[PDB]
Amino acid sequence: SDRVRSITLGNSTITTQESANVVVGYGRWPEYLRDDEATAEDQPTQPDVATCRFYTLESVTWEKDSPGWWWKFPDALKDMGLFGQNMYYHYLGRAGYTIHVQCNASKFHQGCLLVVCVPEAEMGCSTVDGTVNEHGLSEGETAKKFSATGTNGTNTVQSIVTNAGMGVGVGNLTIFPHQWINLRTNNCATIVMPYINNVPMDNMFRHHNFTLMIIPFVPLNYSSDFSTYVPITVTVAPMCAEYNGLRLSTAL
Amino acid sequence: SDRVRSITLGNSTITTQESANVVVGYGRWPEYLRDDEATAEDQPTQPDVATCRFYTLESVTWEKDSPGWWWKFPDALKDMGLFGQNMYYHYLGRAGYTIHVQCNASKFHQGCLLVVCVPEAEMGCSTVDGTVNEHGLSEGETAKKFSATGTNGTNTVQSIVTNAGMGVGVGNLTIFPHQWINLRTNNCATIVMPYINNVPMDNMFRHHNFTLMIIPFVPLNYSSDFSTYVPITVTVAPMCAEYNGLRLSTAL
Amino acid sequence: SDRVRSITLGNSTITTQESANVVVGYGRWPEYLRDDEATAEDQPTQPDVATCRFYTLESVTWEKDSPGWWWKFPDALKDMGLFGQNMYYHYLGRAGYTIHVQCNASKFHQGCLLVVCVPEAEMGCSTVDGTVNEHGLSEGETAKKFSATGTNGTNTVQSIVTNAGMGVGVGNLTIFPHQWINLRTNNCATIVMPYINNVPMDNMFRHHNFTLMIIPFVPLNYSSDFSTYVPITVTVAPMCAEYNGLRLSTAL
Amino acid sequence: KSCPNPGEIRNGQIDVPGGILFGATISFSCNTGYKLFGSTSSFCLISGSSVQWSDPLPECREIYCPAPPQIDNGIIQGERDHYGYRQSVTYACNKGFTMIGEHSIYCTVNNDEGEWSGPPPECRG
Amino acid sequence: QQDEYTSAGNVTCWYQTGIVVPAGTPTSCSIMCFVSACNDFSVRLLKDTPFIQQAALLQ
Amino acid sequence: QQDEYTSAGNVTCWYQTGIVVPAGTPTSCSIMCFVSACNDFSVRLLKDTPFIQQAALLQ
Repeated sequence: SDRVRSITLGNSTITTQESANVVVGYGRWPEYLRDDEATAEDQPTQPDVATCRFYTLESVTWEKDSPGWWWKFPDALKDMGLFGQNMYYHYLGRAGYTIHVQCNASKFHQGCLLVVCVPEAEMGCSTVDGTVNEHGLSEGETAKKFSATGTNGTNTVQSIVTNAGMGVGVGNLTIFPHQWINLRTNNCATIVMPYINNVPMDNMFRHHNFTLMIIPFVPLNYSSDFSTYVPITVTVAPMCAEYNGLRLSTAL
Repeated sequence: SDRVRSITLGNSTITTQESANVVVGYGRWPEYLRDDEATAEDQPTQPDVATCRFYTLESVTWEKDSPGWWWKFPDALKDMGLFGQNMYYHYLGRAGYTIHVQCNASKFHQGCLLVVCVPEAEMGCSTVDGTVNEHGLSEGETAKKFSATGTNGTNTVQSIVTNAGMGVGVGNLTIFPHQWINLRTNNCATIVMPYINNVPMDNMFRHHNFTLMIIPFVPLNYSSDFSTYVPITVTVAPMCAEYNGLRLSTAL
Repeated sequence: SDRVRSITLGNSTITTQESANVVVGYGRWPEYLRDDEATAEDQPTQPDVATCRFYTLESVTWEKDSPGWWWKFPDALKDMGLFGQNMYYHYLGRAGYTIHVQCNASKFHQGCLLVVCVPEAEMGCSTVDGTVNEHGLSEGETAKKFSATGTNGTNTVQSIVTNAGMGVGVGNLTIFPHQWINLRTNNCATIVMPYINNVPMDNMFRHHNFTLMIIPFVPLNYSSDFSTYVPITVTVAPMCAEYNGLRLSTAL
Repeated sequence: KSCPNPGEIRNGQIDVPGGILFGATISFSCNTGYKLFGSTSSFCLISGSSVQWSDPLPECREIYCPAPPQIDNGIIQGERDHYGYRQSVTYACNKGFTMIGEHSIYCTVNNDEGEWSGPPPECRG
Repeated sequence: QQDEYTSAGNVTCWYQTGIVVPAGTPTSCSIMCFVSACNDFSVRLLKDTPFIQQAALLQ
Repeated sequence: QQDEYTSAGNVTCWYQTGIVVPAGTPTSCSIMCFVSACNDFSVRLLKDTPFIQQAALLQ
């Protein structure tokens, strides 16, 4: 079957016995920066295996009423082994990613998750004439939570799922690369995102290249199904990471 | 897999993800009347798409003790769109049919239906020395019900399933075109019947070319399976309908 | 699929819709004794179909706490039709076997059985300085039971599963031909054993060529699964049976 | 004009010899083994602005035979309750006795009432 | 119309390894049996059937 | 901005044969619906959207 699938990057391998397909960016596989597209003149570092491998973030629990979750991206992997170290030491960085969201349940459970990568997901403030916080935006690994109602508070993102923190119709998030995890048919989602930005390279602390959102559209449900615990786990692997402008490490 | 299957007639399409096969008449696909087999001399009308498409009849409920059901055929579709109108306006008609019986349940339900098309199913009366009614024979869409015991009443069909209203062994109805719907393996039955009669064409009100019988042989059963409602639905599509002898419409 | 499988020997056929594979001895299919390997000079009898067919032994019940079971082999089939009769009448015999262990449950049950054929499974006594009984060794069909604790008693086999009655680590029984029956994936085990011994032929009453052991490693379990009865059945078929040294029948 | 479609009687029959227009009468009967409770006919009448049936559909109901007879010096095999139409009761004689007669009797219906078929067997010592 | 001289034997059926089932499903079911002739089957010597009869005409 | 003259009809959905389910599973679920244009689809005559507006600048 084509439900079966394996992926290997560095010293790490992922497997599934129930995959859908694999979505690829806007049809573009990651590539390293070409000479006719570059401006930064110094030799890049391309750690390769030490850096382009699967990092697993802390899992989240899918509850019968979870609104959703999100993660900002280059930031979030900032403490992941050498990928993070290379971030701290360089002014410029560039990478693509293989994102693998995992969630298994049973033939007697039901629910459906939308898994999307939104490039440049600028978010709005709860306090309409106020401004956000970096904290209201991201908490590294972990994950911010969407909300079922309008939120208040200065600095926090106006997170009612319904508008995805961006002021649009959540149900239109599909123009972005994505897959669905429909428990009855599927147990994981895989998206390969290429580097997307309006400049060839960028600083990885100052700019969230894209946001990963996991939003349940049909809620988790089950019966005397002595399994109420249904976790979701995000594993991601940088691809073609290259860095420029080496100097002392950035201030935490 | 070969469980998957689609069928298109006119502006209608049927699909299944759990089919057995498809049974074809006595191996004969419907055909239009040939010149060397015809007697009626006038030009036929062959409405084609307006007429040869899927009509769905009103569904029935499979209960833990349902004896069975039946439908007479050209009559039963007499109020179905243009197929019915062409019936009312013509003295002679001829058609084949694709019959698609639908019934889905769950991997935790069980039961088995025999689905048969009996050509020329002349039925017996309950009152042995009396005669039937057209009403005791057919109620158009809807469906007559078989019975678990001997019936009485003048005009009604002696409907104890065990003798199929014809005075034979119900378990021998298999010499007729048929399929079984065994819930554990299958969720629909498809039979294509060619026109069968001892004359090339016939009147569609006066003669029931064949009867469709759905008889459960192993009864419906389940447990705390919060699904006690298990409906059966019949969809049929006339094939190669042609009509002769046009005049004013018949008296209802 | 390759889960499907059929086997025919003599007037008997076995089928499975959920097989793993088929294990073959130490890669050796049974063969009849060759002239350059023989010593007994008389013409052999090779009953063929009358003898090389499937005999089914009495079934056993898998309980939530069953330690395991075993059977000694040429003895055990000693009362099985002509295979047994040929045993009684001849001094020497030789055969291979197709062993087919059957155990079906449901997608909601769980458990895992190790099915092994141990050549020359000499067993130890419970009473350390005593000796076993033929009774403590085998009861023909039926089956001896392993035990969850140390056993006592003169003549009986020290049967605590943990040491397989042989003084080794049960979890190392895998260097012997075997398959596992993991209820979630599989419903039978098939092993074809070739004749294995240090002489070309041997007496079938005096020497247990090998022992079949069925040991649950992960215990049977289920819920309101109105199926607590989960039997295990052993069917075996002698292959290439040949006998030498005919005379009067042996004393029971 | 016309009365609504008569419908169907579970375990019964509806006879419609003369259409379903005003003035029409339809007749009801139960299948063998069932007894009719309610009306056996209905008339199509006009009442104000509605054309409607005079009488509703009846119910056809089944039936249990009484407890089976005991026989001297024998036993009823597997005796239980609710012997419905067509079910049978079988007997065996006790040690020391021999049976003569039918070893089994059946629940039948007579005049709408459940009654045991032939005579029970006798056991002789 | 078989006699002992033309006996053909019997077929019997046994649990080889019981019926196992998960929770939430019926613990008992039915097996049906169909019969048909193979391609080496034939019959001879026509005669009337014992199965049909009548006491008088207007049959 | 459709009118009766350019009516396009309706789509409705019905149980063809009910939802059956085994024990231990939820007796009700959800069906989602997605829409998209086929390859014979086109649009003409540009105009502003009714959907966005403002009462003043610094928008």
